[PDB]
Amino acid sequence: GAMGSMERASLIQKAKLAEQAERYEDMAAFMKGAVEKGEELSCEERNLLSVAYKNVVGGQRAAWRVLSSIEQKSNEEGSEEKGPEVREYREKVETELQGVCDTVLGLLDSHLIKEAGDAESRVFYLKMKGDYYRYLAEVATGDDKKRIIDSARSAYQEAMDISKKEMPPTNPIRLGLALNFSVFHYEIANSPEEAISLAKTTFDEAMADLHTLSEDSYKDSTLIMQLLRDNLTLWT
Amino acid sequence: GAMGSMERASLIQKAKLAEQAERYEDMAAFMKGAVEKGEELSCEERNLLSVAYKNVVGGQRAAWRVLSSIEQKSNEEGSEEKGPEVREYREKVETELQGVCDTVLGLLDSHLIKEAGDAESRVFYLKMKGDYYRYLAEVATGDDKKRIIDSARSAYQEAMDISKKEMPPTNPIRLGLALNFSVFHYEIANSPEEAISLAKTTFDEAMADLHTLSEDSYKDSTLIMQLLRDNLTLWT
Amino acid sequence: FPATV
Amino acid sequence: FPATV
Ligand SMILES: *CC(=O)NCC1CCN(C(=O)C2(Nc3ccc(Cl)cc3)CCCCC2)CC1
Ligand SMILES: *CC(=O)NCC1CCN(C(=O)C2(Nc3ccc(Cl)cc3)CCCCC2)CC1
Ligand SMILES: [Mg+2]
Ligand SMILES: [Mg+2]
Ligand SMILES: [Mg+2]
Ligand SMILES: [Mg+2]
Ligand SMILES: [Mg+2]
Ligand SMILES: [Mg+2]
Repeated sequence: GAMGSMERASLIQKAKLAEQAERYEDMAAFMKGAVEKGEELSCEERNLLSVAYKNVVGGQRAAWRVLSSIEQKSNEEGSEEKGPEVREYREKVETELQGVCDTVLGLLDSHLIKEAGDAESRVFYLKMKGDYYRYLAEVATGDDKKRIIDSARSAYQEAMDISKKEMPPTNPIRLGLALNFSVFHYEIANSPEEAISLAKTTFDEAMADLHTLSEDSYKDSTLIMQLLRDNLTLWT
Repeated sequence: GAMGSMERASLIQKAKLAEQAERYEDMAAFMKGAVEKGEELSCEERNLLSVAYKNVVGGQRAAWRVLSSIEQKSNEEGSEEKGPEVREYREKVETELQGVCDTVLGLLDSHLIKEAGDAESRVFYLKMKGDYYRYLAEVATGDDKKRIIDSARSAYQEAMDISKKEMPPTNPIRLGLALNFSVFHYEIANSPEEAISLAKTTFDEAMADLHTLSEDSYKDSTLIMQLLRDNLTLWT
Repeated sequence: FPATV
Repeated sequence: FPATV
């Protein structure tokens, strides 16, 4: 651990500075260092961890898609053979992406999930586990693709089961989990009807619970509800 | 050289792919590898090199400014002492920026500038040398700040002398050099009158040469002329 | 591409 | 911040 000599509090402070400077690779390294101190994370710290790696892997995914599109075109009929370079560079980006996903999954497995006993923390980490297996599934083409997909499904499902038992239907973690599991169904599991059913049921159950909320909680919940509606509009 | 085993042509191809994927750190590493093959660069290759490092250092500069602003505020009257972390992280970003600048200056010194005999290539590289000394000057606070500033000035001045002798006033390299040397005067050399004079004279001399140009050359030249006008509007 | 958080 | 190329 290159962060092993830095104070936990200093790592958290620098992660926040890195976020302000849009230095997300640095942000992720600082938060990895903080996790490796071994203490459980607060809600704010969990958010810093997730924001950091979301931005890093999000950029990798965008680049992988650009390169995969070029590679696909290169293998159409009538395309000029241009050598191994497009595949090689897509593979380079892919391997870096897989490395980031493995790093995040490693932090969750050693030992964030097993020490997370409150519903809000456990669901949050299990959602992340589903998310990073989902990103691995996006680039998987070989013997383990089915097992990677099932690993995503299993983590999301455990998170869903806890969230339905322990959190209200407007809870933003519960909503965000459902949003992403619905995308998993649509884009990864080839299950668009399940994706639509999940998004619609989540939206309607949340609508019926908004009356219990403060103005600030209402703002949080309806923002994610609009994302559910946005996806439903895309899919129907 | 980690790129030492890759073909020159493959490095150039991958730099172009990296640009399309907005992977500018990769782009810069590929083009550094290409330069280190030892052959002179074509115009297109010079552009790839400059675009790559411009984007890398541009992001570093933006982050350094965010962090330096936070640090300055931290040292105002009535600011709560928050420890060494802001300074430390600004220093980290600063050192990385200085490293990128030293890398680019190293490529120019070993051996791009000395092998560049045509006006268009020599002016382009000398402009880059002025630019990367200028970025070093932006963060310099110590014994060598004056020498760093003079290194920028000297490179820009040599480029200016060649450009005025050998290129027409609408040449985009000549225009871009003048734009950046004018900014050097305003922001680094504390010479706003020189900055304004240079931008205005460059603009007016280019205006009087537009009649000689094709439609495509006119588009290229007037785009940079508008940047000169934009700066003049900022400064007057 | 659909929305995720 | 002024324009450069
Ligand atoms: C510690 C904790 O409980 N964090 C959950 C927060 C809920 C509010 N919130 C959001 O609504 C946005 N991001 C996320 C991220 C993950 C999840 Cl599971 C839900 C929501 C919604 C998108 C825009 C950014 C905030 C932040 C996290
Ligand atoms: C090989 C060569 O001669 N390159 C110079 C090109 C001139 C046209 N051009 C531009 O106008 C823009 N970029 C630059 C970059 C460097 C210099 Cl010295 C001038 C202009 C102008 C800003 C927007 C991007 C193209 C590219 C390079
Ligand atoms: Mg300690
Ligand atoms: Mg692979
Ligand atoms: Mg159901
Ligand atoms: Mg060769
Ligand atoms: Mg320093
Ligand atoms: Mg003069």
